[PDB]
Amino acid sequence: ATIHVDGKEYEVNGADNLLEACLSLGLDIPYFCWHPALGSVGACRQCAVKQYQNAEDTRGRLVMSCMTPASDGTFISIDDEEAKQFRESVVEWLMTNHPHDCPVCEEGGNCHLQDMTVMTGHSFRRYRFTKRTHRNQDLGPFISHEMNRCIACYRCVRYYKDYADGTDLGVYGAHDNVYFGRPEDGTLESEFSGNLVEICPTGVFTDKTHSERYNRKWDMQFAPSI
Amino acid sequence: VACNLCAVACPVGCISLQKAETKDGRWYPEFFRINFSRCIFCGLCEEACPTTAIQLTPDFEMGEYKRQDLVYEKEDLLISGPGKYPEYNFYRMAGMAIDGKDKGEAENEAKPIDVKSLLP
Amino acid sequence: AFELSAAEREAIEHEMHHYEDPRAASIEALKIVQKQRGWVPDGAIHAIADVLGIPASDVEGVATFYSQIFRQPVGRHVIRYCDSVVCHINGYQGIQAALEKKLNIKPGQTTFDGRFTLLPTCCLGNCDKGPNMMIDEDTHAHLTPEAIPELLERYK
Amino acid sequence: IIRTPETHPLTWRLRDDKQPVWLDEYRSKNGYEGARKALTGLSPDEIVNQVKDAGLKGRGGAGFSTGLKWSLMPKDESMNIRYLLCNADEMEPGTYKDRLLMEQLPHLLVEGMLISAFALKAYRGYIFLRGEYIEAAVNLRRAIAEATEAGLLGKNIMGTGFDFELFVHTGAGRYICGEETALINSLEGRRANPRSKPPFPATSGAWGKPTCVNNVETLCNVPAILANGVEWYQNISKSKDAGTKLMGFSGRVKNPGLWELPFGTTAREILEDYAGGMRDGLKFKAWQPGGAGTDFLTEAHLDLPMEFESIGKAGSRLGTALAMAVDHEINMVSLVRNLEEFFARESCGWCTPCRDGLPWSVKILRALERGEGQPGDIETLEQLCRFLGPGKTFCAHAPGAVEPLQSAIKYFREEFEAGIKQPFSNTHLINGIQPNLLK
Amino acid sequence: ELAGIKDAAPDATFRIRGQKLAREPHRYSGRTAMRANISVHEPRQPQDIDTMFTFSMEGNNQPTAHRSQVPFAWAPGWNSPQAWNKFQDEVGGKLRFGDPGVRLFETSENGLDYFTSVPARFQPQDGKWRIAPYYHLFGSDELSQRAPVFQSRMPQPYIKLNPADAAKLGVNAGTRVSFSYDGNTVTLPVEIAEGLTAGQVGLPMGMSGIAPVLAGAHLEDLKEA
Ligand SMILES: NC(=O)C1=CN([C@@H]2O[C@H](COP(=O)(O)OP(=O)(O)OC[C@H]3O[C@@H](n4cnc5c(N)ncnc54)[C@H](O)[C@@H]3O)[C@@H](O)[C@H]2O)C=CC1
Ligand SMILES: Cc1cc2nc3c(=O)[nH]c(=O)nc-3n(C[C@H](O)[C@H](O)[C@H](O)COP(=O)(O)O)c2cc1C
Ligand code: SF4
Ligand code: SF4
Ligand code: SF4
Ligand code: SF4
Ligand code: SF4
Ligand code: FES
Ligand code: FES
Repeated sequence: ATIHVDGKEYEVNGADNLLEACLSLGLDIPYFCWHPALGSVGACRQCAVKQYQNAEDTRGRLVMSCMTPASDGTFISIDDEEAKQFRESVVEWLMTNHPHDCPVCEEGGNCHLQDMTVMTGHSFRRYRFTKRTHRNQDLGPFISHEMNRCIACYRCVRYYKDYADGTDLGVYGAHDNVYFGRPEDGTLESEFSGNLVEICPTGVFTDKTHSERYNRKWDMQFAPSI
Repeated sequence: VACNLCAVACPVGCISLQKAETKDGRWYPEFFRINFSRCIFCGLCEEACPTTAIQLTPDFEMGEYKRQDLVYEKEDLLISGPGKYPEYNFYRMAGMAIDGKDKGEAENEAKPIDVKSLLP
Repeated sequence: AFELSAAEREAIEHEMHHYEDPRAASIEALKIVQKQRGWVPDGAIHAIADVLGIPASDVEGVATFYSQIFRQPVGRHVIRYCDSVVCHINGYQGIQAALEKKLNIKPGQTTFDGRFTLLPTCCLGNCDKGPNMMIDEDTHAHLTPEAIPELLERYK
Repeated sequence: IIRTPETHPLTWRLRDDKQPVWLDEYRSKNGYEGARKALTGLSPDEIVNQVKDAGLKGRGGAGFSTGLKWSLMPKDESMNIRYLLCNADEMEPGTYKDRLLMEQLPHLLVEGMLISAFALKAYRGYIFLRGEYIEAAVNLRRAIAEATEAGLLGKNIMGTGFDFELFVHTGAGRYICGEETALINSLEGRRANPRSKPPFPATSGAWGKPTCVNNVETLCNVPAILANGVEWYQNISKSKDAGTKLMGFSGRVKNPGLWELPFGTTAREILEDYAGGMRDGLKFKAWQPGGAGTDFLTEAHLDLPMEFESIGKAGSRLGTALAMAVDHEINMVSLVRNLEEFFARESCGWCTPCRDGLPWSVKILRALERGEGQPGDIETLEQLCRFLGPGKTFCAHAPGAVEPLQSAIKYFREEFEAGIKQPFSNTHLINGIQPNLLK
Repeated sequence: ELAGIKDAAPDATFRIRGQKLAREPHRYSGRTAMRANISVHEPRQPQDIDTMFTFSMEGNNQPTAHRSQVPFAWAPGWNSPQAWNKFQDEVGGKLRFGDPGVRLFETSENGLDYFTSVPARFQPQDGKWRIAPYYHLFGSDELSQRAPVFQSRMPQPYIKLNPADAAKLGVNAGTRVSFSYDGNTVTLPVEIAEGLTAGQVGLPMGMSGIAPVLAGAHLEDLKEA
C-alpha cells in the first residue's frame, strides 16, 4: 500500500491501521487506548490525524489513525495545525482531573501519560475548577491501586478480560466517574495480572514489590536476562 | 518525598537517596547523603525540587579536615524549619492520601463520588 | 449473606428464555431484585452473576452504569423530578424547592424515617405537560408547588 | 383539526378520551390490512423495495432512508437469524411522540414490526422501551398478547409459515441507550457503550447477527404505506421528505402538544395555528427545532419549512421535529447550563472529548451563571464546540451536546459575556517564588 | 548437541561501532555519592570481560543499533514500555534485527514409532493412596517460594480428599490428618475436592515438605490425627 504522510511517500501494509503503520515508520503519533497486543477501539481519541480525499485536497477531516486502515493511496497529515491542537486538547482534557502526584507516583519517569503530555506540547493549565477523586482498593500483595491517576483509556479491562480471560476486574460507573478495578477489595485472581503495571499508561496499577524499595527507571541497572 | 529528581538533575551526581514509606502512606527518604567534596553549589537540585525540600542556604563556612566527613547524611542536612520557602506543602497539592489528609481533602479536589451513588 | 428467593430466580430464568445469550437478562435480573427488595445489595451482584453465568464484575458494571438500578439503600418511595430543559422552562425549580421544604432533604438522600428518597432525573417524556415528577410507578404532571404536600401525603 | 386516514395515517384512530385502541377497535378501523397484504401477496424484497421508493426516512432524528437501511442486510442464506429492534427509548428532552404512539396505539407498532420483520426476514423482534414508560409497556404487552391470541404473532402467522416473536425489553434509564449500537449493547445485557461503524448493525448487529434498529414512528408509518400504496404516500406532500411527521411545539406556549403534519409545514404554522402562540406576558426569544441536541434558532427562522434540508442549511437540524420555545423571561446561560448538565451526566464515559470536556463546559456555564466567569471562558466554550463536532468523538452524543452551546454563543453572546466578572486566576501565590508575569 | 549455544548471543568482543552495550541509562544518577557512605573515594568501575555489556552508561542503547540483546527500552520522548515500539521493525512484531536466541534442534526428517505400552486403568486399592499432583504458580517453584512476597500469596498447605474417601476416613473439611512418607509423619488439613477421583489424595507439589518427586507415588496409614 502507498500512503503520503505530510508530503512524504511511504510503503506500508494495507492490512494494518494508520497508527501502527506510522509507528512502524518511526513517525510519532500520540496514543493511549491502542495496544499492539490488544487492537484498536478508538477510546482515548488521541491518535487524530488529518485525512485528505486526494493529493489536491486542502480541507480534510480529523480521523483516528488507529481506526483508519492504511490502504493504498492514503493521504494523511500528522503535523497539521488542527490535528496538533486537537491532540493537545485531548491531553488537556486528561489533565483536568489528574492529581498533582508525579513525585509520589511510582510511574514517574516511566509514564506513558507524561510522555504524551510532553509530546503534545501541553504545559499550560487554564482549568481552574476541581478535580475528581476516587478511593483506592486493595488488589493483593503484587498490584497497588491508585484510581485518581486513571485517564479512562480502557486498556486494563481490555487486556484483563478480552486478552487474559480474567473475571475479577471491570469498569463501573458512567460519565467522568468511571472506575476501574475489582467489585470489592481482594487479590487479583488472574495469573497474568502483573502485566497491568505496563498495560496501564498511568500510575494506577503499579508494582507493589517494586514500590517497597522504589527507585526510578533512570536509576536502574538493567540486564537482558531469562 | 524521596522523588529522586534532585539526584538526577545533579550534573556531578553527588546526591544519593532511597525512598521509604510510613504506614499511613507518606513517602520520605530512608537516607539522604550528599558528597560535599563533589558538589559545585550550582543549585540545580533546588531548582528541580517539586516540594522545595532541598535548599541552598547563605552559608559558606564548610571547611573540613578529612574528606570522609564531607559526605553529609540526613542527620546533618535536615533542619528544624521551612527555610527560604515558609508555606509550601507538597502533600496539600498531591492527590495521594497520607495521615491527616484523606481523598478529596487536597486543594482543588472534589470529594470522591462512589459509583454506587443514587445520583445520575 | 444474600440468598435469591424462588420467585426472583424463576423470573430470572424466564427472562433468560427470551434471549439467545443469558447475559442479556442481567439488567432485568437487577430490576427483579430491586423490585423485590427496594435496591440491589452487594450479595445480590454475586447471586445474579452465579445464576446468569457471567462474572460479577460485569454485573456490577451494569448495575453501576444505569442510574435506575440502585446500589445504595433507598426509601420506600422514590421521587424522581425531571430537571431537563423543557421542565426548566416550565419551572421545575419551584417544585424541587417545595420537595426540599417538605422532605427536609437534599437530592440524592433519604428522609429520617426511610419514607422518601428524592432524586433528580432525566426527561420523563412528558414535556408538553410539564413540569413532571415520577413517584415509584406513577407519573404526575402539571406540577405546582402548592400541590406537592397534597401529592406526598398519599404515599405512605 | 379533522383527522382522515388519507391525511393523518398515524393519529386518525386516536380516541377522544385518550384511551388505548385495542385489537377489536383497531381491526374495525382498517387494522392489519397492510400486514395481510404484505404477508400474503408480497415478497420480502418487494416490501423492502416498496418502502425504499416510498421515501420513508427514519423518524428517529437522523433522516436516513429506511428502505436503504433495510436493503443493506446481507443476502447470504447461512444468516437465517435476524433481529428487528424498535428504539422506544425516547430519552431526548423535548421528545414525547413515541409515548403518544405506544400509549394509545400499540397495535400500530405491533403491525409495523410484523411487516418490517417479514420484509427483513427477521425471526425475532425486541421493543427496547425505556423504564419510565410504564403505561406504554403495559399497553404494548397487552397488544402483543392480543395479537398472539388472534394469530398475528408467534408461529405460522396468517398461514404463511412466517414465525415472528416480539418481546418488550424495558430499559434501566440511560440516554445513551437510544443510540442504536449502544441499544444493541444494552439489549445484549452490557454497559451501553456505542460501537464504531463500519461494521453497521445491518451486517453484524445484535449478537453478531444482522439487526435493523428503527424508531417507533418509522415502524408506525410502515403499515400505512403497505395498506394505502406507494402512490398515496408520495403525494401526501409536494416536498423532498415524504409522508407525515409528528411535529409538536412545547414550552410556555398556549397549547403545547403534538400534531401529525405533512413535511414542509412551516414552524410558524405549528407555533401559532396549532400551539396558539406564546402565553400572555411572554415574548418569543428562541426555539429549538428537534429536541435538546439541535441548535437554537431565532424568530427570523420561524418562517422555515420543517424539512431536513431547510433546517440543515439554516444552521440546525430537523431532528425529531418537536420544537421547544424559549421566551425572554428564561436566561439563555441558565438554559445552556441545564442542557450541558444533562448532556454531561448522560455521557457513557467511553471517549475522552465528551466525557472530559462536557463537565468543563458545565463548570464554565455554572461560573457564568453566578457571574464568576473569567476571560477566556467563552473562547474555551467555542474551542469545545469546535473540537466536539462530528468525527471528533466516538458517537454523536457530544455534537448534539455542543450544538446548543455554539448556537447560543452565536445568537446570544451578550448573555454569556455578562457572566464574566473577575480576572483570570488559576494559581495562588507561593511565598519565596516570583511568578512568571506572562504577557 | 549444545553447539547452537554459541549463537545464542554474540561474544564479549561484540561492539556497536566500537563501543559496548550500556547496562544502565545515560541519566544514571548518584555516581559520586551512592557509595560515599563506605569510602569517599569513588571505586573503580566494574569490568565485564564475560559479556559485551558494560557496568556503566558508557555504551550504546540505540533502537537502530544492530543487535538482538536489548537491556531496556528507552527512546527520546518515549520513557514508557512503549519504547519497544521504537525497538521493533514493526510494532507488535519482532525485533529490528531479529529476536535473540536460537533453536538447538530442527524438525527431524523421520518420526518415532507408536508407543504400544498402553497403561491399564487406575484401580483404587484399599489402604494405599495415590498422590495426585497439584501445582501452584505461587509455591511450587523453589526459588519463587523462597520469596517473602509470595508467602502471603502462597496457599496454606493442604491435602485434597474425595468426598467418598473423606466419608470413608470420617473427616470433614478443615480437620487435620496425618500421613507417613519415608518415615516422616506429616499432618495437613483436609480440603474436599469433588473433581478428584476416588482412591487419590491431592498434594501441593514443590511446597515445603512436599517434594515434586511425590507425584504419582503412594501413601500409607492416612488417618485423622
Ligand atoms: N430520542 C431521540 O429521538 C433522539 C434522537 N437523536 C438524533 O439521532 C441522530 C444521531 O444518531 P446517529 O445514529 O448518530 O445517526 P446516523 O446518521 O449516524 O445513523 C442513523 C441511522 O442511519 C443508518 N446509517 C447511517 N449511515 C449509514 C451508512 N453509511 N450505512 C448504513 N447505515 C447507515 C444507521 O445504521 C442508523 O440506523 C441525530 O439526528 C439526533 O437528532 C439524538 C438523541 C435522541
Ligand atoms: C446519543 C444518541 C441518542 C439517540 N437516542 C435515540 C432514541 O432514544 N430513540 C431513537 O429512535 N433514536 C435515537 N438515536 C438515533 C439512532 O442512532 C438511530 O437513528 C435510530 O435508533 C434509528 O434510526 P431511524 O430514524 O432511521 O429509524 C440516538 C442517537 C444518538 C447519537
Ligand atoms: S500516572 Fe503519570 S502523570 Fe499521573 S501522577 Fe503518575 S507519573 Fe504523573
Ligand atoms: S486504570 Fe490505567 S489502563 Fe485502566 S483505563 Fe485507567 S489509565 Fe487505562
Ligand atoms: S548544587 Fe551541588 S548537589 Fe545541587 S545539583 Fe548542583 S552540584 Fe549537585
Ligand atoms: S529533595 Fe526534593 S527533588 Fe530531591 S528527592 Fe526530595 S522531594 Fe525530590
Ligand atoms: S461521545 Fe463518547 S463518551 Fe460521550 S456518549 Fe458518545 S461514546 Fe460515550
Ligand atoms: S489510540 Fe486511537 S483513539 Fe486511542
Ligand atoms: S423535559 Fe421534563 S418531561 Fe421532558
